[PDB]
Amino acid sequence: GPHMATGQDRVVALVDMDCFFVQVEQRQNPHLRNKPCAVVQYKSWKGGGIIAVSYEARAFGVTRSMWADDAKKLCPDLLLAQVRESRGKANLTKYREASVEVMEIMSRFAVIERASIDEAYVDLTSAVQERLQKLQGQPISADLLPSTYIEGLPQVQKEGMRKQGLFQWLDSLQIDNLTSPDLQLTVGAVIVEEMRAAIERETGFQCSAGISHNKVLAKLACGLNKPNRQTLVSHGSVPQLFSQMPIRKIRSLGGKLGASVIEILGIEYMGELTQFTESQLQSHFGEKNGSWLYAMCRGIEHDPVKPRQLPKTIGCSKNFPGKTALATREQVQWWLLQLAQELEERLTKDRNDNDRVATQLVVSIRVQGDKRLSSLRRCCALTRYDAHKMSHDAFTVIKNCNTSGTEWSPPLTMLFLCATKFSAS
DNA sequence: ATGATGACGCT
DNA sequence: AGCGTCAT
Ligand SMILES: Nc1ncnc2c1ncn2[C@@H]1O[C@H](COP(=O)(O)OP(=O)(O)OP(=O)(O)O)[C@@H](O)[C@H]1O
Ligand SMILES: [Ca+2]
Repeated sequence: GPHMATGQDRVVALVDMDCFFVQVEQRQNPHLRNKPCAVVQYKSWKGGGIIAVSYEARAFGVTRSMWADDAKKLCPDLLLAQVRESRGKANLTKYREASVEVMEIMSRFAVIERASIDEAYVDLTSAVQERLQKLQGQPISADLLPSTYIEGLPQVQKEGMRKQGLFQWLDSLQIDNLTSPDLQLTVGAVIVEEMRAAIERETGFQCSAGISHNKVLAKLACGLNKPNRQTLVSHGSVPQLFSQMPIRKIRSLGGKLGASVIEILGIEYMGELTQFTESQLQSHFGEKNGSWLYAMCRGIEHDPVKPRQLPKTIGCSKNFPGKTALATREQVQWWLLQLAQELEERLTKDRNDNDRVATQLVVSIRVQGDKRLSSLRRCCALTRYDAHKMSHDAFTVIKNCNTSGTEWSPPLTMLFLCATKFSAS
């Protein structure tokens, strides 16, 4: 009772750019704005692979991973923008640079953890404290939360429902209690409105966001009202929210562990986990996983927002599917050179921008036949940012994996070069 | 014939 | 070190 921690110590947000690559291409090309459109990678095989889809095109059933030729069957008017191709591979530089635009704005408000090219977590606890002292027990106006949903409220127009729930929420806040977790989340949402307004003003890009007490709840919250909206998930909203929430929706439970929770326990929803002891969960899923599940199904998680705005590794990969699999030594060598040249370009920019140098090169390949991501990984020293040296070193490291040949057997269906172990410079 | 990339866990 | 998992 009085000694059971409730996981309400922090205010955490997750910001997620809406259909990010589409927004980048729509900013650049106004003819794509407010249209069903998608971004496509490559072109020859079935019109290319769709990597991002505007919300107008999603209404027709267009999805990521679909072939553009197939997407045109669902949406004949679909407009397409093509990812840049350099040295025979997709080049995502435009989107990485757009991501930096957004991340740099977010960093003005708080310490961020880059979670992907277009997501970042925000630890707002200190900014909320400061903003709560600048307020003098002043009530928070609904005008300060013009795109916020309060999950679980109210308890026949979309915006009308949003305001009704927001009104119910604001009407019961303990405004004079500076330590009230619900009040802290509400101020957190005010700051996130300001952060999202600044992103849109300064880049043209819209995003969604979740505000809660931890990263898992903030990420879940973000997806509840997309696009261009933000959602506050309070501690008290967790029992009803989790009571019908498929386990797979919780971050890290979308794969084999989540499937085993469902199968071993015979449950479907996150809230059903509360009926097991911590020891029971640890017995089925291990000490770390069981302790994490025991707390998480109660809305409690302690994973910190890591102060990290830059990636820890810089990598370049390309798949070679079906008949395009690399089957000669000259082929393997040329593509390792192509990847190494793009990697050198990124590394040199990274050293100038971010005052660091990578010291290890990881080479990963996939062999025709294995359903895994990688068949083999080996490392070597990375001492000079030179594409010819890196590709020669990568070959030497993987040369012995060749059965016999001028020929390369079995053929390679993936090449991957990753620079790691950065040191300041 | 998805594809590109990145974090972190386990041993 | 090298492999497996999970994610955008
Ligand atoms: N299966 C995948 N393969 C490759 N890249 C992916 C994949 N899923 C996500 N990504 C990368 O993450 C970026 C953001 O993906 P996300 O799932 O957030 O979709 P989105 O296009 O931003 O739409 P939403 O509005 O739903 O967020 C994508 O542009 C892509 O670069
Ligand atoms: Ca996104």
